[PDB]
Amino acid sequence: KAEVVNKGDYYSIQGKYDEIIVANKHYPLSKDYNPGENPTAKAELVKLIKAMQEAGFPISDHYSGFRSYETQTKLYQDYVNQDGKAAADRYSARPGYSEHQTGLAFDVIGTDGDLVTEEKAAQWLLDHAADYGFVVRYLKGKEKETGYMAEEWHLRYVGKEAKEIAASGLSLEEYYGFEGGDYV
Amino acid sequence: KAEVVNKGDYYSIQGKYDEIIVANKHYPLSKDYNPGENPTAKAELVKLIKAMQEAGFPISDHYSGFRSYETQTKLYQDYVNQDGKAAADRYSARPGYSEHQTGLAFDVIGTDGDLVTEEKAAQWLLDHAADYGFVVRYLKGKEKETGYMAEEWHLRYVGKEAKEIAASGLSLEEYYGFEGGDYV
Amino acid sequence: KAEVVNKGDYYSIQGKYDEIIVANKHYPLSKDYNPGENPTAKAELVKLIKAMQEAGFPISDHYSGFRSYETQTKLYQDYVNQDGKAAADRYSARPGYSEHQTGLAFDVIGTDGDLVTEEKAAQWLLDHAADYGFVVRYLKGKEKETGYMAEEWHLRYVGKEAKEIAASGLSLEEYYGFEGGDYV
Ligand SMILES: [Zn+2]
Ligand SMILES: [Zn+2]
Ligand SMILES: [Zn+2]
Repeated sequence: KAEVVNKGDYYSIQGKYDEIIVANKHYPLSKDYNPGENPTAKAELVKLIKAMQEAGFPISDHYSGFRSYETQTKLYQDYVNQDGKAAADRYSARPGYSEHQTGLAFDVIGTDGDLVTEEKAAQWLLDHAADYGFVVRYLKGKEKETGYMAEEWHLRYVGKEAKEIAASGLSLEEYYGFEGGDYV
Repeated sequence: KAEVVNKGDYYSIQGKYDEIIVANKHYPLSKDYNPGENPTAKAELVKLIKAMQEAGFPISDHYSGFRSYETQTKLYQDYVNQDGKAAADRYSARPGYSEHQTGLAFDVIGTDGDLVTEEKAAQWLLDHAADYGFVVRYLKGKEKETGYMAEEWHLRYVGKEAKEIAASGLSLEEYYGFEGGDYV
Repeated sequence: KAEVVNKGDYYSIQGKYDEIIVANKHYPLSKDYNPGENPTAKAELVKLIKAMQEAGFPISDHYSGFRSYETQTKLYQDYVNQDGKAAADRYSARPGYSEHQTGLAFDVIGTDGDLVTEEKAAQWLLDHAADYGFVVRYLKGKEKETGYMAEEWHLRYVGKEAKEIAASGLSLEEYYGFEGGDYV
């Protein structure tokens, strides 16, 4: 439905206001694509975290943002080594198939050191994230569409179109009309 | 001929491979546009500087890249205060009208702290910069097209289309067909 | 320095390129002087307003340009009644003593409906107005010379000599060498 363009190092689509990089299990990033952390998204994340803190949530200034292909290989193999391949494929991502390689995705973490999962904090993200240009990328119940286990804590920066996407309740795959799902 | 789109904070055109932000004296950046320094351009710049050093040129590991609207206001007013308005309008750019606010423009500096101007080094940039996704933006003899005094040291990251642009020998204004020149 | 000539219903001096009407608290306009809005100045003002909007400032197409002696009488009296005479004398102008009766002066207004005062917008006028033949007439710091409270939003069309005047940093009074100051 959407026209997905292969730019070699990554795939993307034309959003209403911006080019939107598409990285998922159907649309990988090349092993060489190493854009680093996007500074517009980072600045917006810093404001979001500060807002969550002001609202009384115990959120850390530290986060997991950009993860290079090499960092992702290590993370994935560590999961394979500790919990086995089946589990790694369930909650991690093989390298090149994590949105964190875009430099536009960020996992929010509590001051306790755990990824954010508490109900009211998770809901604050759903209600507020679009004010900062972010969507909560992986919702429970959209797992078949996105291809990924739900992450209450994972934000993807999309910029101006975030409010429209949030209002729709749709995954990016449904909203723009591109395929996600499992590796096959 | 170029469909220049006003995207709100900035103008841009559709290149052959990528969207190209267009910033000059006819297409300013908003006072609120603050993207920071593009990390892809940074990564390419590291490689370029390393290659120039290997070719024997005394190039610094430090450069002048992103300048916010606020930084540009200060830089511009220092020129005005020190050399007068006429000279400031020659050497500098009014805030919102410098490509440095795009985060895609980099002034290369020698190891002595002066902007690079030496003939062989300037020619190296002209001959090699497109291999790293850059063009020498403000060419000798093109001041009437671009609107800016020539800068032997100033690279604009355009990505893959840099090789085609370099081969043409044209300013971006002429190559893509959009307005440049002085203010007004 | 300047030879100020009484032309009947107004005073003027010879500028480097054109006759420059002089209207201030030392040199008022006659009650009968009703030129209407100068259409060359208006044509330049429309281009300047368009340029500011393209630069991202929320400037209205609506402005306060020509104000006849009768209009100024009403404006002045309304301020006297609302704020009292002392206040009216500080921020308004008695009829015959406003440069707006020349048809060459224009107050720029934001789409919010307030006169322009925001810092970056006021600085844009200072940096760019002369390109359209205008000077910012009433600067902070120049009240003693001009005789008027600063107006960040008030442009006086002087034509070609605007660039030399802006570069000097002077009020018209200081630049041309004529008297200004308060009513007495
Ligand atoms: Zn994640
Ligand atoms: Zn430069
Ligand atoms: Zn006024």
